[PDB]
Amino acid sequence: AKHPVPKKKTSKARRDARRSHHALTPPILVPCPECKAMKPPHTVCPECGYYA
Amino acid sequence: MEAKAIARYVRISPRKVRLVVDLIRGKSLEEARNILRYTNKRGAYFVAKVLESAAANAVNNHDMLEDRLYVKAAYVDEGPALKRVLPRARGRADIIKKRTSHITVILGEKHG
Amino acid sequence: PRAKTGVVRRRKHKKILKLAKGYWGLRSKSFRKARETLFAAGNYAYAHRKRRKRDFRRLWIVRINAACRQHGLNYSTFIHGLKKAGIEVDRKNLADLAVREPQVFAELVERAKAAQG
Amino acid sequence: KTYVPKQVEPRWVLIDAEGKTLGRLATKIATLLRGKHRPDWTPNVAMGDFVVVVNADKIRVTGKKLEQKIYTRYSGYPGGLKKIPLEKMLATHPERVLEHAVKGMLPKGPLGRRLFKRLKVYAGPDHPHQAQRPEKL
Amino acid sequence: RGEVAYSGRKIWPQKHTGRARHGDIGAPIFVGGGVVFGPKPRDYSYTLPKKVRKKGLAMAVADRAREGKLLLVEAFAGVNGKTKEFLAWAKEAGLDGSESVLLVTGNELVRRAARNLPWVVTLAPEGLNVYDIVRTERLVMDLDAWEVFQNRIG
Amino acid sequence: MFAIVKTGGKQYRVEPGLKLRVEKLDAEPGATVELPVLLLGGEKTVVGTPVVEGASVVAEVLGHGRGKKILVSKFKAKVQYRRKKGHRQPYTELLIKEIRG
RNA sequence: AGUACCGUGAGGGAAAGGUGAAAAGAACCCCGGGAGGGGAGUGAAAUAGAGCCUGAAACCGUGGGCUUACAAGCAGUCACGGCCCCGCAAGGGGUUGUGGCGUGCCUAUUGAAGCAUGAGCCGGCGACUCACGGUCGUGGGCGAGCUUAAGCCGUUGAGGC
RNA sequence: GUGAGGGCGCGAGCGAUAACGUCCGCGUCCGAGCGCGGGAACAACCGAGACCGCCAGCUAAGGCCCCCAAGUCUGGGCUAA
RNA sequence: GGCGGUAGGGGAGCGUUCCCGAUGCCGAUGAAGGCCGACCCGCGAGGGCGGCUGGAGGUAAGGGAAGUGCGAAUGCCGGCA
Ligand SMILES: [Mg+2]
Ligand SMILES: [Mg+2]
Ligand SMILES: [Mg+2]
Ligand SMILES: [Mg+2]
Ligand SMILES: [Mg+2]
Ligand SMILES: [Mg+2]
Ligand SMILES: [Mg+2]
Ligand SMILES: [Mg+2]
Ligand SMILES: [Mg+2]
Ligand SMILES: [Mg+2]
Ligand SMILES: [Mg+2]
Ligand SMILES: [Mg+2]
Ligand SMILES: [Mg+2]
Ligand SMILES: [Mg+2]
Ligand SMILES: [Mg+2]
Ligand SMILES: [Mg+2]
Ligand SMILES: [Mg+2]
Ligand SMILES: [Mg+2]
Ligand SMILES: [Mg+2]
Ligand SMILES: [Mg+2]
Ligand SMILES: [Mg+2]
Ligand SMILES: [Mg+2]
Ligand SMILES: [Mg+2]
Ligand SMILES: [Mg+2]
Ligand SMILES: [Mg+2]
Ligand SMILES: [Mg+2]
Ligand SMILES: [Mg+2]
Ligand SMILES: [Mg+2]
Ligand SMILES: [Mg+2]
Ligand SMILES: [Mg+2]
Ligand SMILES: [Mg+2]
Ligand SMILES: [Mg+2]
Ligand SMILES: [Mg+2]
Ligand SMILES: [Mg+2]
Ligand SMILES: [Mg+2]
Ligand SMILES: [Mg+2]
Ligand SMILES: [Mg+2]
Ligand SMILES: [Mg+2]
Ligand SMILES: [Mg+2]
Ligand SMILES: [Mg+2]
Ligand SMILES: [Mg+2]
Ligand SMILES: [Mg+2]
Ligand SMILES: [Mg+2]
Ligand SMILES: [Mg+2]
Ligand SMILES: [Mg+2]
Ligand SMILES: [Mg+2]
Ligand SMILES: [Mg+2]
Ligand SMILES: [Mg+2]
Ligand SMILES: [Mg+2]
Ligand SMILES: [Mg+2]
Ligand SMILES: [Mg+2]
Ligand SMILES: [Mg+2]
Ligand SMILES: [Mg+2]
Ligand SMILES: [Mg+2]
Ligand SMILES: [Mg+2]
Ligand SMILES: [Mg+2]
Ligand SMILES: [Mg+2]
Ligand SMILES: [Mg+2]
Ligand SMILES: [Mg+2]
Ligand SMILES: [Mg+2]
Ligand SMILES: [Mg+2]
Ligand SMILES: [Mg+2]
Ligand SMILES: [Mg+2]
Ligand SMILES: [Mg+2]
Ligand SMILES: [Mg+2]
Ligand SMILES: [Mg+2]
Ligand SMILES: [Mg+2]
Ligand SMILES: [Mg+2]
Ligand SMILES: [Mg+2]
Ligand SMILES: [Mg+2]
Ligand SMILES: [Mg+2]
Ligand SMILES: [Mg+2]
Ligand SMILES: [Mg+2]
Ligand SMILES: [Mg+2]
Ligand SMILES: [Mg+2]
Ligand SMILES: [Mg+2]
Ligand SMILES: [Mg+2]
Ligand SMILES: [Mg+2]
Ligand SMILES: [Mg+2]
Ligand SMILES: [Mg+2]
Ligand SMILES: [Mg+2]
Ligand SMILES: [Mg+2]
Ligand SMILES: [Mg+2]
Ligand SMILES: [Mg+2]
Ligand SMILES: [Mg+2]
Ligand SMILES: [Mg+2]
Ligand SMILES: [Mg+2]
Ligand SMILES: [Mg+2]
Ligand SMILES: [Mg+2]
Ligand SMILES: [Mg+2]
Ligand SMILES: [Mg+2]
Ligand SMILES: [Mg+2]
Ligand SMILES: [Mg+2]
Ligand SMILES: [Mg+2]
Ligand SMILES: [Mg+2]
Ligand SMILES: [Mg+2]
Ligand SMILES: [Mg+2]
Ligand SMILES: [Mg+2]
Ligand SMILES: [Mg+2]
Ligand SMILES: [Mg+2]
Ligand SMILES: [Mg+2]
Ligand SMILES: [Mg+2]
Ligand SMILES: [Mg+2]
Ligand SMILES: [Mg+2]
Ligand SMILES: [Mg+2]
Ligand SMILES: [Mg+2]
Ligand SMILES: [Mg+2]
Ligand SMILES: [Mg+2]
Ligand SMILES: [Mg+2]
Ligand SMILES: [Mg+2]
Ligand SMILES: [Mg+2]
Ligand SMILES: [Mg+2]
Ligand SMILES: [Mg+2]
Ligand SMILES: [Mg+2]
Ligand SMILES: [Mg+2]
Ligand SMILES: [Mg+2]
Ligand SMILES: [Mg+2]
Ligand SMILES: [Mg+2]
Ligand SMILES: [Mg+2]
Ligand SMILES: [Mg+2]
Ligand SMILES: [Mg+2]
Ligand SMILES: [Mg+2]
Ligand SMILES: [Mg+2]
Repeated sequence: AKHPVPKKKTSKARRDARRSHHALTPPILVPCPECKAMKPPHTVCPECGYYA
Repeated sequence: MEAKAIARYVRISPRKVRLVVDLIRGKSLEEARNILRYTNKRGAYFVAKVLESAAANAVNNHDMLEDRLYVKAAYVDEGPALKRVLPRARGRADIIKKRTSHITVILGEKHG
Repeated sequence: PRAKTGVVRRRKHKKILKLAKGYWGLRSKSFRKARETLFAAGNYAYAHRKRRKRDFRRLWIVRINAACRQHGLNYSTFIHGLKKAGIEVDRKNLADLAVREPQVFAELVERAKAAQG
Repeated sequence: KTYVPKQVEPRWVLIDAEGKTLGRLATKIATLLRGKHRPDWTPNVAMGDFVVVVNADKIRVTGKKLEQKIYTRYSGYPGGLKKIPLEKMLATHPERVLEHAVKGMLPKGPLGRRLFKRLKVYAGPDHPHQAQRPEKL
Repeated sequence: RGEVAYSGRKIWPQKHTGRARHGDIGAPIFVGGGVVFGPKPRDYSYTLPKKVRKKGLAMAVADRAREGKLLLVEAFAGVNGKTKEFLAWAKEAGLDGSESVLLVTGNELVRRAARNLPWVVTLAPEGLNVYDIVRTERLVMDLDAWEVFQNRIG
Repeated sequence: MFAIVKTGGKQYRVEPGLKLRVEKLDAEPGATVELPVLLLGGEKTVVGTPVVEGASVVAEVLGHGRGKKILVSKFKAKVQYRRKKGHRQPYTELLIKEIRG
């Protein structure tokens, strides 16, 4: 409401463009020594266990 | 052959779940399952629950084998919004718009 | 006897709205921005129409000029010989002979050579 | 309907530059740069002849010029209007002198920049011995 | 804008508000507000010159007559208000029903007859009006009714 | 045999019998008309006078009929002036036949 | 519904209608905590499944065709070409690479693209009327005449006096 | 309907033989011809009054070396900034 | 042969709601409306035809009466950005 005010309604084209890098990035998982379940790297896991 | 599964009226912003959906866009059932299992988002919970049931329908209603189905396509849709009030300085009221979502997940048979 | 706005407006809109379908963002979705777009375009057509003539006029002359120029002479020289030899024949357009049947163009050039003197 | 040209092979050209008036030369270089000299002209396609100039430094110029002529190089910075006399150019990279000339004569259009590529300039002579070398004056 | 429940108070001060500018909601530009120039009740009639009134009635009866449909009648065997009788008469009169008829008679029993009959319209002797006349294909009236018709115009 | 011909104010070459489209003309539906207007030929018919003397290009009027309806429309600003005029040009389907010069 | 709500108070004052011929309004099973879906069953129809007939626009979305990271623009228009798509062909449609040309709409003004006004976008509401009298034109009746007013008789969308 | 007019050339007052200054007059364009060509762009300067079409043709102003259509035209002089 | 045009005046027409035409006619072999169109006719506003939706109304020719066409009013109500 104060000095900071947008001049024009950002075109729906520019909006989407802005959100370019906005996309997500899939998590990282690897097979584990116990089951075949995919544990996150450098981590234990429920219903799996560990050692030492 | 394909098996749909939509979760209408879900308290959550489409934009937020859209991210979740786009992750499993055209992926193996198991492949997707793992993504949802460890992905760090609230939209995960929902996209998962629906995607899951989608398989249930594929099997028990469309003679599709779990071990051979992927994500032919999937998308989320924007539903009716819950407008609310918001007390503001100098006595101003503004409408906070808690939108909702219609998560449409569909599967399909692989190849031959 | 009330007269509901009924259907008229919407139809008038969607009517023009489609004539402009294909433009930019709101410029081809908002009933009205499209109109404005069409307003200008409508005029563009009329001017560009008389332009379409001017276009080919010179366009041809470019070909022609460089054509007889290859035989060694000016376009002004070229034409003068023709207009003097009394031959509307090669209307600027059909001077494209420089591409189709160049020999024909040659003789026309030759005729122009002896035309002047 | 007016002739509709198609794909044409690049006709290279070898042009001198000794004792040649900077302008009088660049003109033709530009004229021929685009296929404006070939009766089968067409602005749309851009099919000009690959023009290569040799003996750049040799170029002649009239009056004060060498001492008069001034070139303008403005960087986006305050007081970056750095300007260079003609002579200096002939000292540093002389090839420019003709380049910027022809450059300023090719159409301002983006395909004109594409025609700028069809323009190779050195001073030796000795060009990149490729193939074509149709000498001209 | 007058007869509308809305108040007469001003909605905004019309100053340093940032809003448009209005008085009460009764303003036409207030969806629901008073109609702008809505038609109020009023008569649509006037006083058409008597001469014309008759002149028409004349040319009217004269037209359908000129074409050849003005059948003057008298013999009405229709003892009572029993449609059957009328259609039985009309049948033997030349009214198979292929032409709409305007029945002008003094007898109120003859009314009853063609009263319900769809392809016919009953009417009083004085009831002669240029509309119903030029509204049918055939005109058939009681001779006695043709007398009172001669009274207004003969 | 490139034989030029001017008609309807505009001229153009003529292939030995081919489908052409020219300005509307006053001729029967499927008849044949001659266009003495001829310029040049296939073996260099130098057009002595503006139009070649003894020569003629004859074609068969394949008929008439209007064409694409172009749409003209004027508009000047800051002034309530707007015009929307529809227009379409008629023509004849002159099917080229004989090109005897 | 003078309700909700707003105002100490007098007072102000909303929004909000529709499944389907019939409720036959969806038994049972499947995923799911539920909501919700999926299959089955109902119906002529379920994109008639429950603020459910029709269901437009702005607006958000998914798949496809065309296009784009050496580009400078009121966004279009004219031409050429390439891609894709309908037709036997000629032809046509969708898209835009390059070249040409090009200062938005309304208002207000001597004068605006204007760094003057108004407009986020869409859809719906919105502004020259009616009565009496006057005046000029006009169609028709009648003519040195023309015409009725209130009302009365009649009718029940008949006229006449 | 209009009763703010404006620029321009010319003839005058005021001004300072100032002002995209101002006040009358004669005419002109703009207004309302921001439609087109020229003038780099540009309401009024030069050309010229757009009923619509056309991938025809001469010309106007201006222009005819390259961006740019069309002469590096022809002949004779001047000017080295 | 005239046909740029604001304020203006004048002329012709299109579409919307209802009325007579109607005890009629079109209509579930599909009404009104919605969606699409490169076809058809008209200078045009519009009119027509074809496919799709839709599910019960609609209304010629020729006439009549108007709550009769919106892009703007920091206009109004709603919906969405
Ligand atoms: Mg998008
Ligand atoms: Mg994404
Ligand atoms: Mg919760
Ligand atoms: Mg089952
Ligand atoms: Mg809904
Ligand atoms: Mg706060
Ligand atoms: Mg908001
Ligand atoms: Mg309205
Ligand atoms: Mg409109
Ligand atoms: Mg198009
Ligand atoms: Mg012309
Ligand atoms: Mg050649
Ligand atoms: Mg020195
Ligand atoms: Mg020195
Ligand atoms: Mg410093
Ligand atoms: Mg420095
Ligand atoms: Mg450009
Ligand atoms: Mg009141
Ligand atoms: Mg009141
Ligand atoms: Mg009240
Ligand atoms: Mg009041
Ligand atoms: Mg009041
Ligand atoms: Mg008041
Ligand atoms: Mg008051
Ligand atoms: Mg104020
Ligand atoms: Mg009201
Ligand atoms: Mg009301
Ligand atoms: Mg009301
Ligand atoms: Mg009255
Ligand atoms: Mg009256
Ligand atoms: Mg009166
Ligand atoms: Mg009856
Ligand atoms: Mg011969
Ligand atoms: Mg119920
Ligand atoms: Mg169910
Ligand atoms: Mg449910
Ligand atoms: Mg449930
Ligand atoms: Mg359930
Ligand atoms: Mg269903
Ligand atoms: Mg539907
Ligand atoms: Mg339904
Ligand atoms: Mg449903
Ligand atoms: Mg219920
Ligand atoms: Mg609901
Ligand atoms: Mg619905
Ligand atoms: Mg309903
Ligand atoms: Mg119903
Ligand atoms: Mg829909
Ligand atoms: Mg809905
Ligand atoms: Mg998408
Ligand atoms: Mg996409
Ligand atoms: Mg897409
Ligand atoms: Mg660069
Ligand atoms: Mg590139
Ligand atoms: Mg540019
Ligand atoms: Mg194909
Ligand atoms: Mg085929
Ligand atoms: Mg084919
Ligand atoms: Mg073809
Ligand atoms: Mg093709
Ligand atoms: Mg094509
Ligand atoms: Mg195409
Ligand atoms: Mg398409
Ligand atoms: Mg530009
Ligand atoms: Mg003002
Ligand atoms: Mg002002
Ligand atoms: Mg004015
Ligand atoms: Mg601006
Ligand atoms: Mg502005
Ligand atoms: Mg201001
Ligand atoms: Mg002001
Ligand atoms: Mg504003
Ligand atoms: Mg706002
Ligand atoms: Mg708003
Ligand atoms: Mg708003
Ligand atoms: Mg609107
Ligand atoms: Mg609106
Ligand atoms: Mg209205
Ligand atoms: Mg109105
Ligand atoms: Mg009056
Ligand atoms: Mg008087
Ligand atoms: Mg009078
Ligand atoms: Mg009168
Ligand atoms: Mg009269
Ligand atoms: Mg009279
Ligand atoms: Mg008369
Ligand atoms: Mg009279
Ligand atoms: Mg008379
Ligand atoms: Mg009755
Ligand atoms: Mg009634
Ligand atoms: Mg005054
Ligand atoms: Mg003076
Ligand atoms: Mg002044
Ligand atoms: Mg002045
Ligand atoms: Mg003057
Ligand atoms: Mg004027
Ligand atoms: Mg004038
Ligand atoms: Mg004038
Ligand atoms: Mg303009
Ligand atoms: Mg100019
Ligand atoms: Mg100009
Ligand atoms: Mg003409
Ligand atoms: Mg000429
Ligand atoms: Mg000149
Ligand atoms: Mg020039
Ligand atoms: Mg000389
Ligand atoms: Mg006129
Ligand atoms: Mg005039
Ligand atoms: Mg009319
Ligand atoms: Mg009735
Ligand atoms: Mg209706
Ligand atoms: Mg319909
Ligand atoms: Mg149409
Ligand atoms: Mg139809
Ligand atoms: Mg159906
Ligand atoms: Mg339909
Ligand atoms: Mg009706
Ligand atoms: Mg109204
Ligand atoms: Mg308007
Ligand atoms: Mg509005
Ligand atoms: Mg505002
Ligand atoms: Mg606002
Ligand atoms: Mg609002």
